[PDB]
Amino acid sequence: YEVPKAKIDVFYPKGFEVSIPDEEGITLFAFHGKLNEEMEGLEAGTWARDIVKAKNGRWTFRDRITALKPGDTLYYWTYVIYNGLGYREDDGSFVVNGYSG
Ligand SMILES: [Zn+2]
Ligand SMILES: [Zn+2]
Ligand SMILES: [Zn+2]
Ligand SMILES: [Zn+2]
Repeated sequence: YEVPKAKIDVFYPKGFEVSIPDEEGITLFAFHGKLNEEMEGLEAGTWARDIVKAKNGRWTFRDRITALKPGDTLYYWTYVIYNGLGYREDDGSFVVNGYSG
């Protein structure tokens, strides 16, 4: 199984969203992230959230408070339970280059 690569949308003045599409057999998505500093292994990070449920065909993490700027880098890893087994998107990095809304 391959965890879908997370889609990251950054909002102005603040907030961001991290999501993946859902499919049969996924029962959890979790996001672990840090800003402008690498994750040290599979640590919890600054943001560590298990998304409660899929909604509208996606699993979505939403931050409403953090003001990201162009050139900021989000470092992250995600976890999915697929058919009862755990899998990750490892070594995620996203450089903010622009806003979605
Ligand atoms: Zn892989
Ligand atoms: Zn289907
Ligand atoms: Zn740490
Ligand atoms: Zn976790």
